[PDB]
Amino acid sequence: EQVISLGPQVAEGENVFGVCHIFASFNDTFVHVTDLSGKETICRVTGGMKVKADRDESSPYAAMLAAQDV
RNA sequence: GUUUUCGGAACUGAGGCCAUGAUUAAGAGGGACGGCCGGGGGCAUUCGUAUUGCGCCGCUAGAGGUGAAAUUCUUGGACCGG
Ligand SMILES: [Mg+2]
Repeated sequence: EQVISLGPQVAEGENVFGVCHIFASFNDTFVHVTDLSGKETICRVTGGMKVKADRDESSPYAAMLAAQDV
């Protein structure tokens, strides 16, 4: 703060809410995050976009690295 | 001449009497009816998410699959979310 124009006009006490569609199946992990509606997504990261081993895509190691980028 | 009811055999109508004549109701069966009961059967009827595909929309570089990988789908926006 300021950003500036990105993000809505907010106060100190209150906060803006989003939704994280965490599709953590086997063989991969998705930490998709969107607006409160669900359709205007903000940041989409998956486990495979970080690990290059093609087998750890659902491993816990890939899982939190993707989430922190979100 | 025979009369032969005569001997017996023939059919038919009105009677009495017979305690007048039907064992039982199977921890057999069949039925009947009463209140139910049951993912029993058939015909229609309605609902549910899911899957697949589609049309938009935002979004981005991988997605899928495997013990690992690959065939495969991917800037024609794949996968994801509405
Ligand atoms: Mg693949």
